[PDB]
Amino acid sequence: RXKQXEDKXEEXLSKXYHXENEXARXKKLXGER
Amino acid sequence: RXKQXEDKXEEXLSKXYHXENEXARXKKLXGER
Amino acid sequence: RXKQXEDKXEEXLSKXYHXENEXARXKKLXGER
Amino acid sequence: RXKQXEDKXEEXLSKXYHXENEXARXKKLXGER
Repeated sequence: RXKQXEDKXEEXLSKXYHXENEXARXKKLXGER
Repeated sequence: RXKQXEDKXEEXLSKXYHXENEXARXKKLXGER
Repeated sequence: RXKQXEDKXEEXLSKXYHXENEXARXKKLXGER
Repeated sequence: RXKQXEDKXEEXLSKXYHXENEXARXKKLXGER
């Protein structure tokens, strides 16, 4: 279903947030070199 | 260099933002099914 | 630990494989428009 | 266009390859801790 477009491309947003968050937590730790 | 940890894991942030935006724009286009 | 660099930047590989697969399966479904 | 699906979701494959490659090159460098 072009809805299951929406759900899959939220699950994009959400894992590509969890990208943002791990790759901040990349920055901070590689702050602590 | 653990600065170049920082920059690479920023370039993490910027692209995994651009993940979020394009996979928003995913949700929007695939809301326009 | 710079082992836990290794594991995290494997968990990089495994998810950015699973990127490739799902964004294949993107191409296949969006070839089935 | 549900083709521009294909092109965008190749550009998925390709940047989420360039994920795979940077996050191998993550592993190797964080091999060299």
